[PDB]
This record gives sequence, C-alpha cells and structure tokens, in this order.
Amino acid sequence: AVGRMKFNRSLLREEIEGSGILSKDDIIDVMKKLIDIRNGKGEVDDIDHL
Amino acid sequence: DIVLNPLGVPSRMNIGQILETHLGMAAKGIGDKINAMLKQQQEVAKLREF
Amino acid sequence: GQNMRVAFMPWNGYNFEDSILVSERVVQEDRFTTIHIQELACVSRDTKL
Amino acid sequence: ILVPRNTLLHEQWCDLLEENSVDAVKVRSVVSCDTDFGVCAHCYGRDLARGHIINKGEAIGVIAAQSIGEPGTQLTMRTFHIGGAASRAAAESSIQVKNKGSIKLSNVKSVVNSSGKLVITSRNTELKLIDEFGRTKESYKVPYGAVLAKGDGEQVAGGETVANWDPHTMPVITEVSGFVRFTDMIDGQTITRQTDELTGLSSLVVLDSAERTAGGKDLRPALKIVDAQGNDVLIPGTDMPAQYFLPGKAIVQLEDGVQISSGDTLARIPQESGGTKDITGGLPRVADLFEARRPKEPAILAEISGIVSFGKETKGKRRLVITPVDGSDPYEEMIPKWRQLNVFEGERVERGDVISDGPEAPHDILRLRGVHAVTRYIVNEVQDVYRLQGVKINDKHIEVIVRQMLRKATIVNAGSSDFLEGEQVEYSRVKIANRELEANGKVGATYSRDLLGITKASLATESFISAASFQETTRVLTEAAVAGKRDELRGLKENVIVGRLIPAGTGYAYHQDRMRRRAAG
Amino acid sequence: ARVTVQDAVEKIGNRFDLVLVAARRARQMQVGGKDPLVPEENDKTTVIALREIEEGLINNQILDVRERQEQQEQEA
Amino acid sequence: TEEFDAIKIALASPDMIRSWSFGEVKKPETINYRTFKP
Amino acid sequence: EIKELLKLGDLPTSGQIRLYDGRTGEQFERPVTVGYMYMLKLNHLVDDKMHARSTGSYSLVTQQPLGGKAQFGGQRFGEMEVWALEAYGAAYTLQEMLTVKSDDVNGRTKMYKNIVDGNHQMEPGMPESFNVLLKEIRSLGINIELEDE
Amino acid sequence: SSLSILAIAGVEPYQEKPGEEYMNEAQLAHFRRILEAWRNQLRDEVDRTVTHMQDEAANFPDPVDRAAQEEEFSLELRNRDRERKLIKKIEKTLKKVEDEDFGYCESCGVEIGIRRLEARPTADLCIDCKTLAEIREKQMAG
Amino acid sequence: CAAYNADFDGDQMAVHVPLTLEAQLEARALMMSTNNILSPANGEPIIVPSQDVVLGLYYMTRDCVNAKGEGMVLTGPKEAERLYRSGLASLHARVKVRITEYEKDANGELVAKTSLKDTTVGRAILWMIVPKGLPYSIVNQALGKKAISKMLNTCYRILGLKPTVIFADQIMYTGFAYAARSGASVGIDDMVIPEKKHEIISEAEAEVAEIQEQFQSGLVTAGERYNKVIDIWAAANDRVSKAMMDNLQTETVINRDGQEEKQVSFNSIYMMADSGARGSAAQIRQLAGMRGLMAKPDGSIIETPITANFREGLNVLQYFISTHGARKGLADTALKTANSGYLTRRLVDVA
Ligand SMILES: Nc1nc2c(ncn2[C@@H]2O[C@H](COP(=O)(O)OP(=O)(O)O)[C@@H](OP(=O)(O)OP(=O)(O)O)[C@H]2O)c(=O)[nH]1
Ligand SMILES: Nc1nc2c(ncn2[C@@H]2O[C@H](COP(=O)(O)OP(=O)(O)O)[C@@H](OP(=O)(O)OP(=O)(O)O)[C@H]2O)c(=O)[nH]1
Ligand SMILES: [Mg+2]
Ligand SMILES: [Zn+2]
Ligand SMILES: [Zn+2]
Repeated sequence: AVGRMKFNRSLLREEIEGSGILSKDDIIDVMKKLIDIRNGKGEVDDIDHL
Repeated sequence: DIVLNPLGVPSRMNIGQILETHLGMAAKGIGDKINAMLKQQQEVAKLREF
Repeated sequence: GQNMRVAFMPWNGYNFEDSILVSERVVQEDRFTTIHIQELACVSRDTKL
Repeated sequence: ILVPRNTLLHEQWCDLLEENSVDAVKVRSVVSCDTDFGVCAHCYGRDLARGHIINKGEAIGVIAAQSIGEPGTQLTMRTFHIGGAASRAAAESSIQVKNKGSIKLSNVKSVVNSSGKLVITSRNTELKLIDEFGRTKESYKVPYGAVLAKGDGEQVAGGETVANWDPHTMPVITEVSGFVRFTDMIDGQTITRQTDELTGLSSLVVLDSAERTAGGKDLRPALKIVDAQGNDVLIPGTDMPAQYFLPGKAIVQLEDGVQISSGDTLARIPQESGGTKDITGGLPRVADLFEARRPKEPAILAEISGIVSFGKETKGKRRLVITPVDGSDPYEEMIPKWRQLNVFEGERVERGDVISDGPEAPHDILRLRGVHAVTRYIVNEVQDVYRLQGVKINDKHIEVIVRQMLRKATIVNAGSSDFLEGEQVEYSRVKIANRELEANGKVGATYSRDLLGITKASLATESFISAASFQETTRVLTEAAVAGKRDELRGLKENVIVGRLIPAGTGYAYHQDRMRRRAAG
Repeated sequence: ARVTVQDAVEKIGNRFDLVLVAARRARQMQVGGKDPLVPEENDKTTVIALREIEEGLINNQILDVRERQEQQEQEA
Repeated sequence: TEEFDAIKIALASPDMIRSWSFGEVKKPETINYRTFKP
Repeated sequence: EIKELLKLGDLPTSGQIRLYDGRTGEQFERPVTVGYMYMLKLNHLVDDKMHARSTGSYSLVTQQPLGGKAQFGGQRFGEMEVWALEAYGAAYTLQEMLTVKSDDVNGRTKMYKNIVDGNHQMEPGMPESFNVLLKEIRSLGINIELEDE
Repeated sequence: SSLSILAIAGVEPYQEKPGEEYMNEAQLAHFRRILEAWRNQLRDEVDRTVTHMQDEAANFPDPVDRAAQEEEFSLELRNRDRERKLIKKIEKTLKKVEDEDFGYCESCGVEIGIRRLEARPTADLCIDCKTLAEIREKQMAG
Repeated sequence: CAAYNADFDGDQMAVHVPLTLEAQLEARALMMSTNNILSPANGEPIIVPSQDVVLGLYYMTRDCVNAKGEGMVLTGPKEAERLYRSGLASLHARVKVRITEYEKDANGELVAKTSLKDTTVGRAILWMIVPKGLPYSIVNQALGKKAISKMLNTCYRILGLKPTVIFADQIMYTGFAYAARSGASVGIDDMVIPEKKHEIISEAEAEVAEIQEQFQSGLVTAGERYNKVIDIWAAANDRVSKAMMDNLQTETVINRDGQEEKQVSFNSIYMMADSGARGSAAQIRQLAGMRGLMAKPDGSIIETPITANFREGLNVLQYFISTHGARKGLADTALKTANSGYLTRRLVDVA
C-alpha cells in the first residue's frame, strides 16, 4: 500500500490504493513521464529525501 | 578538586563549559548561603523569604 | 556522574595535554568508586576417560 | 678555489659560500650516482637524525619513503584549484626592474632596428639582473618580438621599464632591408581584401585551405625580401633568403612598395594567450605526479633540430616537417588543429624547444631533454605542492624516488640482447662496461631511458617473493613458475620473509662477509 | 655513556659496526672469559662495552690483535 | 639447520609429486566417530 | 542572568577569584576561573587496559602466540613497524622479533633456557609461517625448493 | 557605500552627458580602471589566503579537531576557487575592453545599459537575453 | 609526544623488550630517544616545546610598561631571581642587568664578554639556564614558539647534542614552573565582542537592501544577486574579524607615572593565541567575531550568514548549517587518512 501510494503520487493520480501487480498502463505512463523529464517538463528526484 | 588545562578551551571551540562553570559556581554560592542561614537556624520566615 | 570544583589553570605540566589532575579529596570520599559484578562459570563435562 | 672538489658542505662552508656571491653550484645527486646495486655515500650526503656524512649500509630507500609518507595529512583530500597566482608581472606589457643592477641577456639573438633597438627574435630569451657583487637578483622572461629600450650591460635604475610589447601580438620581424615583394599574394586567391583609406590599414586574412577557393589549396603565400637589383637579400650573416610564410590573419600593414627598415614589424597577428598559471595542489595531485600519468592535452616539443616547415594541408592534423641542415630530413609529425603553434614555418628550431603551449608530459622531458631535466621537473613540481601547505621535505628523498622510477631502459641497437626488450639499466650498464673493456663491441648497444610510475616500477621487480608478497599472487607465481626463475633474495623484504638478517645497517657486514665467502675457496 | 653515544661514533665512524664491536666485547664479558677494563658503576656489560669503546682503549683492532694473542698463548 | 640461499621455482613433474608423497589417500573417511583415531 | 544570580550569592561578578599556591603559599597572579562542573567517569578503565605477556599459549596451525585479553595476548609488529625498524640499521632486533619471539619453536625454547641460565645468544631457525608457505605452495603443482651452491 | 564594486576603486558613478555618444574614450578607460582594481584586489586576497594556509597547517593528534581545522579550510578554498573562476571572466572582459568591442549583447546587437555595466562590469548579455538563457540553462540542467 | 603524535586522552602504547645482547646494543645506540632529536625529513629539531611550556616562557619573558622595580640595576641574574622570589619586583619589569656571555670566537675557545644589557627580570632568570656558547640576544626577545625553536636550533648548531638535550630538559622544567606560577586561565569576559560588530552588520544589511533595490530595477537576474550578496558578506566578515582582532590585541592602555600608553595586552586568550601554544586568528574570530558564511552539502554557499558568535548564542538554523559543515569534514577525515596510508605504502614498496 505504501509502494502504490508513492507510485501513484509520483504520476499525479488521485487514486491512493491500487492492485499490487503492475497494470500495463502503469508502465506506459512511466515511459511517458520519463520522456517528459527527458524533454524538461519536470524535476529529477533525489534519493536523499527523508 | 580538579585542575583543568586552560589551553583546551580556545582551540576546542566548545565555550559552553566555561559558562557552565560560572553558572554552577553561582548555584553553589546560593547553596552555601542557604547552608549558612540554616546552621544559624535563623527562622522559617527568613529562609522562606530568601 | 558527579559535579566537582574545577579550576582552569596549568599546574606544573601534570595536565599538559587533555589529561586531568585530581585531588585526594575525591578519592577519600569514594565518590568515583564503581561496583562491577563479574560472572565466572565452572562446567564439569564427562570425557571418555 | 674556495671549495676543493667533492667536500661535504656543512654549515660553516655554507656561511663562507654566502659571504661571497656564488650563484650556482654543481652538486652530486643520487639520481646520477654511478654505482650499480645501491648508491655511493658521497652522492647522497649527510642529512639524517645524526649530523655526519651517511655511513655505509643505511637503508636510504625506506628512509626516503618514510619521510615522504609521514606528512600528507596536512594536505587537503581534494584538488583545490585556487589558481590565483598572486605575484604576477604587475602588467602584461612592460617589465619592472625591482632592484638597481646590471642588465644581462640569456639565450637570444637580437636584431637592431632603425631607431636602434634590439628587437629579440628568440623564443627562449631571459633577461636577468646582476647585483653589485655578481649575483642574479631579478629574472624575467621576455617573449618573442618584444622591443627593448636598454640593451646589454648598461645599469638600470630602480623601477625602470626596460622592456615593452603588446601582449596579444606575435610580431613578424624583418632582419634585413629593401623592398617587400609579394609572392602568391593574389587578391581573392589567397587573401581577402578588407582595406582602409589613405593611411594604409588592412584586415587581410590569410585563409587556410578550407576558406581558400578550390585553386588556392597548396598555394603558400609568402613575403619575399628583395633588394633594388632583384636577388633575394640574405638575413644578416646567414645565407637564408628570409621567406616569411605569413600565417593565418597576418595583417600586413606595410603594403608592397614601402622600403622597410631592418627591424620593423611586418604584420600584426592577434594571439589571446592565457596569462595566468593556475596553482594546483592537495594530495591526489601528488599521487598523480608520482604515478607519471600522461597529462591531458600535452604540449609538444621538437625532436631533432633544423629548419621547420609545413606539410599536407588540412586532413584533420596539420603536418610539421623538421629538416636537419646536416642530418637526414625526413621527420614529419602530424599535429591536431586545436594546437596553437609558436614558430613560423621558415624558422630554425632546436630540438626540444616549445612548439605548443600547455603542460609537458614527463616522458617527453626524459626522452628529449634527458635525465637531469625530468628529475628537476618532478622535484620542483611536487615540492611546490608540499610547500603550498607548509610541509618541509628535503629534496634528496624525492630524488631517490625519481631514481627508482628511471630504473629501466629500452635497447634500440643490437649485439647481445633481443633488440627491443625493456631491460634494467644496471644489467645494460655492466654489459656495456664489459663489452667496451673487452675487444669486441657487440655492437653496441645503444639504449634509451624510460620512466615508469611508482606502481609499474614496483611491478617490475626481479625477485619474485617480494612481488608475490604485494602483487596479485597467482599471476607472479604462475609466470615465475613457468620461467623457472631463481631468486637469490638480495633484498630486504625477501630476507624478512625468510626470517634472516636484512642486508641493511647492522647486518650489512654479515651479508658483506657472506658475499666474500661465496664465489671463493 | 648511557645518554649519547656520540664519542664512540667519533672513534668509529660507521656507527653500525660499533654495535657489533660492543656486542662482541659484552658477550666476551658475559661468558666470563674476561673481566671489565673499566671500574664498573653497577652497570651492565652493554654500557661497559660502550665506555670501553669511547675512550679508545678497545676497538676492532685491539679485539682482533689481543684475541689472536690470547689464542696463541692458550695454544701451549 | 642448513645454510641456504637461492630459492628455486619450477613446475612439479608427476614423478616429483610421487617423490614427495609417502602414500596414496584412497578413501575419503577421516575418523572413527567412536574412537576418534584416524 | 548569570551575573545577577552570582550577585545574589555575594560572589565576584567576573567569576574569577585569586588562588594561593598550596605548596609554597604564594599567590597566583591574574585570578583564575573556579567553579563546579559536572564530570563523568567513562567505561574506559585502566584496570582493564593494562596487559603484559612473557610466555603463553600458541596457535594451532600458525605457531604464533594468541592475540587478546582472555588469553594473555601478545601485540603484533605489522609491516609499518617493520619499516620503522628497517629505517634504523636495527637488524638483530628485527631478526629476533620476527623468528625467536613468535614462530620459531626451537629458537624460542632454546632462548628461554639461555635467559634462565643468564646467557644471551640466539638461534633463529626458519619461521614456521614460511615453512607452512612452502608446504601450501607445494600443494599446488608448483615446485619450490631451497637450492644450494 | 564603501562595499560595492565601485568602492574598490576610488571612482564614483559616472554620468552620461546630454549629447554624449555611447562608447567614448573616457568610459572605456573608466571600465578598464574598475576591472584592474577589482582584479588586483582579488589576487591580493589570494595571497593572504595562501600565507594563512601555509602558516596554520599542522598535524593534530585528535581526529575530532583535525576535522574542525579542515572544515574551515574547505569553505575558504571554495570561496577562493569561485573567485579564481571569476578571474578568467574578468580577464576576458578586459580583452573585450582592450579590443573596443565592449558594452553590447552577444546574442542581439542591442547595447547593454551603462548603469548595468556599472553594476556588474562583466556583463556579457542584456537583461532580457540573460534571463531567457538562465531559464533555459536551469531547465536543461535539472 | 610530538614524535609519536600521541595525546593523553586514552591513547594507548605498546612496550616490547629486546632480549639478546646485540638487540640491547642496537636499541641503546641507534634507537635510543636521546640519539634521535633531529627529524629525518629536514634537519630541524623534533623535540621542540609543544604548548604549555611555550605559554610559560612567553609569560615569563614578556615585558610590561610599568610594574615593581622599574629601572633597578642588578649585579647579575641570580640576584634578579632573588628579587623576584622575595616579592620586591614583578617577574616582568624593564631593568638593566649585568651579564657575562661566552663566545666561540677563537678555534673553539670560549671568550667571556661581560656588559650591561637592558632586559626584563624574567629574561635574566631564563638566561640562567642557557649554556655558555649562546649569545644573550637569543633570549632577549619575546620568546615565542618560533623564537624558542630557533633558540634550540642554534644551541644544537654551536655546542652539539649533549648540551642541547640538557638545555631542552631545563627549558621544559622552567616553562612548566613559571606557567604554573603565572596562573593563566580563560574567563567568559576575556573574549571581548568588538564594539563595532553590529555597526558593520547594519552596513552590510543596508548594502543587501540596496542590491535588492537594484534587482527590482531590473539590472541583474537572480544569479548576479546571489553572487554579489555572497561577496559583500565575505568582505563584511573579513572586516569585522580584523576589527575584533584590532580591539583585542593592543587594548591594555596602561599608564606610566603621568600620561598613558598602550601595549601588547595581557588578555589571557590573546597570549594563548600569540605565543603559538594553541589557536589561530581564525578560531579567535569564531569565538569573538561573526563565524562568517557557511556552505551547504553540495558545495554551494548559503547566502545568509550566521552573524552570531559562541560567546553569544546561536539559533536553530545557524546550528543546523554548522552541522552540515562539521559532519562533512568529520566524514572526510577518516577516508583521507586511510588513503594517505595506502599512498605511503605504495611509495615504500618501490624504494
Ligand atoms: N636529560 C638530562 N640528562 C641529565 C641531566 N642531568 C644529568 N644528566 C645525565 O644523566 C646521567 C646521570 O647518571 P649518573 O649520574 O651516572 O647516575 P646513574 O647511576 O643514575 O646513571 C648522566 O649521563 P651519563 O649517562 O652518565 O653520560 P656519561 O657522562 O656517562 O657519558 C648525566 O649526564 C639532565 O638534567 N637532563
Ligand atoms: N566571488 C564571485 N564569483 C563569481 C561571480 N560571478 C561569477 N562567479 C563565479 O564564476 C563562475 C562563472 O559564472 P558564469 O558561468 O559566468 O555564470 P554567470 O554568467 O551567471 O556569472 C560562477 O559560477 P557559479 O555556478 O555561480 O559558481 P557556483 O555556484 O558553482 O559556486 C561563479 O562561481 C562574482 O560576481 N563574484
Ligand atoms: Mg587521542
Ligand atoms: Zn655516487
Ligand atoms: Zn540580448
């Protein structure tokens, strides 16, 4: 539930609780956001955060 | 009781121990003053007031 | 721990470095005497002899 | 004579040497010491916990390593690039004499101009200052093309400007007189007409192959210095007719038809050369300096002497051909475009002069300039780092290390070896002494020194038990097992491993005795 | 001379075979083949041998010459 | 105790390997578990 | 606030008082800071740290002396210490330290007897670790023999 | 106020005259003086730093005060590095002034204000292009 | 201790016993402490006084405008010492003393020159120790860390080892003695906040206000603002530091018989600084001045400084930033030492 919460928060979705397994829409949105950040419409995250 | 080397203060930038020494000397001064007023057994009133 | 009367000054280089000089008065009163409870075990096994 | 041949210089000798004004002293160094399998007491000297000359037997190697290792914690763990270089030359144009002394020129050949100034056409010129009693107070480096005011010998008062030149400008200087004749100096083919009005200004750009049209690829535009009669007048004292190959952007002020006096600037060529020596320091720079890592884009030097010239144009590396006047011509070296060149085509360079600006790789220094030059360079370069933090070390230790780095040579001649094998300099030197003392040459054999970074040098150890002690054990054990190599131990760490007497110090006598007992009756 | 061995190094300049000479002498003293040549100050034989070396009474030449002398005497 | 020097390294030939060895170790057993004799 | 409270105690507001040297009786120049500070006795007690060993138990495979406190211990000269000794011309101390003191069995016993008898000689032998090394490399197909000339 | 960049030199803010042309001899000389003073000051500060660094450095026996004495040096060297990076920019600006090509934006030919040049004498671009480039940079970086 | 890099805070040492007779000799001859006083790196002495000694000597030799026994003429150093120990004169007070120095002028002969020098009581008492061969000039001066080391060095160069060892021991004993008699300590009021701190701070803040105003005008993007502010803050920091040190050093305005004068103060912390026993100007700054600008993790320098000092009290943010800097340094030290060891080992392997 935490993993899903963080995953949906990173992709700006209102929905908090998901199904554990990766729906393929997830992967597609992931690649969309990756190419977005590669274009420059986003900030890179640091793994230092608390 | 203890004789401490002064050359440890300025290069070790921990100056808090010096203020600690001062405030502690003042606290024991109060304690002495109360011990003195009790050894003479002045009166409840005077000890209470002080 | 405990609170002692300290004086900041060099006393014939016995506190040369971070070392500390202490007066017999503290040991006399036994105010830094610790109790340590150590355990010892003697085990008697059975050898083939 | 105030100091007889090799004497140990103790404090009092130094005091006597100071009261006089001796400037330079040849001192025997450990690097050049001649004895094989160790060093000689004298070349090393005294300096130790005791006062005296080194006693035979002391392990100087580990002493030096210890002394160079103990410090290195005052130094910061990064590579701070303060790069300030506080004490500059106050400006870039004029020189400023600090103390009143005689002016003395080193390594130059000047050309008196029409006003009568010694315009210097030498790249390696220095201008020192002699003091009252014969010593070098001030020393300055004057670049190529700087007009002077006072020449050589005359006394300069305190704070007099003795030299002047435009920084961002490398002048082309004519040595003889007569009319300027244009060669291949066609309008459109080799130059681009950007012309001013009456006073005769131009912005002519000598275009390289790319910007020159399809016909002007090989056309070398030149400025011939001819006389009234026609024949090419020769530079004073030399037979070369001065054919100044005008490089790119040679702004020819004096057009064709103006009698140039001997020493007038031919054409302004702009060069925005960096004028600051960024200081570098801290620990890792030291490790890298001691590991002899090929630096970044290295500066280049000349290999043999002789008049330089260009070669096949613009293939991605412009050619430089050094042709020796006497020896064979054929040394062409390709060079990348981004390198800036210091010498004109029609110039006579010497071997190991600077050709490009930047950092020199110690390997080149050793190969061209030789041993003492590389050792001095290393010593000074590290010592600068160590003094930057204020840790004092005597040079002798760094010197022993440098000697350990040069342990190896490579044979180019023949006669007893494999003609190409990297071989220790000691075996080569003993075999050369043998051959040359015997009747037969064989051939030979000529060698060249090579410089190794302390790690590789360590890896090139002879005895295999040490190398197995600190190297990848499997590799050394395998190679030595196949080679059938035989270890006499000869070293310190070997004997430690076997638990017998190290050959250093108190035990040297023991081993010395054994050496005499071996190979005896 | 258990402070500075400077005078022994002034006698023997190697500063290493010094310790070997002193060891030979002090072992010649320990196994009681000989007796001390200097009045002892309740010292052990190490500093005794150093004291003998520093005054020029004993060195390598005196050890070898006197040793072969005593040897040839003991031959009879 | 010998006075030696020069330590030599070479591939061991099979006859040398037989030379050093005193016997062939045929079975993997170690000890009797009852009496711990080998 | 400290100044105020010190005044309430009737003590010098600067917090320094003149002290007399208890040995001679002379006063100290420049009064010195005195006062109470809270100190702690840490668990690092000299009673535990002190340790010495003459002779004791040795290890099974590599005949070195055991390291530690339960077993007497026996510090350890490392390469850095070796280098230090090599820096001097100190060959005999290094030699004993390397063989007679740890790994040479016969040497160590003979030296025990010599010391007890009041003689000081030595007999270095071969360090046991080196013998183990020979046997371990020989276990491979690598012939390592001590040659003679 | 004696704390800006005009303070380093003994110069007070210029004042373009009514019919004063843009780049005249006097303005160029002014800016050269300013830059030269700034530089010489920075280099003298580097000399101070180095003398300090050379005097202080010592071997401390406590690991929690060697870090104390090597955590102020890191900051000091940081500032010195930054100013060294600015010495190359000042050098380049001094080259543009000597070349008489100073005061105009490198992207668009518009001339950069005199008051901005008295503000940050090393300015290479106009405020508009500067802002756009800074945004593009910060966006392509993160 | 300097040779061992040892400090008495629970550091431990090992003790080995050389067994054979030859080992005993090698230890006593080559390895003995007294034989190795010169550093193998450079020729200079290693055993120089460290911290407490230097403080004692600095106090003992330092001169003062006015005290007890100004202008007394003493027949010799022993009488000087008799005067000090009886309390008829301060341990430092300007005085005319007769002293007999010896000179190695001839071929190793000592020639006594005996005349009247103008020195301190303390300097004579110290001159008692000095062995014969040294010129008086050596001790006549302030006698700090540098000067004391040079003193020892010259003693070595002229006489030789034996006397230098004895002179070093004597120096230690005397330094400890007179350091104890001085009674120097460190009180809260000994670290004086310069009167003009807040003035310079207000000026720097006014300048930041002006730079903000010139930002709102649109002459500078944010980057120029950041850089410019950081530079003005650095300059303000250095100026305040220098002003505090000026206040601190020469503030003892002591008076002679009539009019007054000013001199190198006897502020305990200042003497502890200047003698070279502990501390440098930077640390004194951080106690009594503003502890400058600080850096965040990434190497970027935070724009706003602390402005507080340890005599005063810091606040949450300021302490947090100081944590950044401190812990960064603390984590770097370990790695640095562990890699310097490796460098030294691969440098010993080659040679
Ligand atoms: N560091 C130091 N050493 C001092 C001092 N005063 C005396 N010594 C030295 O200590 C040694 C004194 O030892 P002894 O007097 O013989 O008495 P002992 O039986 O305890 O050894 C002497 O050196 P020695 O071993 O006897 O040398 P040598 O004269 O025999 O050659 C002496 O020079 C001092 O103040 N400081
Ligand atoms: N003391 C000082 N240094 C200056 C100043 N201006 C620029 N620098 C330093 O020189 C570097 C060069 O900056 P630029 O790349 O030219 O960027 P810019 O046009 O905004 O100045 C700066 O990079 P930087 O990225 O800002 O450095 P940093 O942030 O990585 O530490 C900075 O470190 C200045 O006015 N004063
Ligand atoms: Mg410690
Ligand atoms: Zn030699
Ligand atoms: Zn623009």
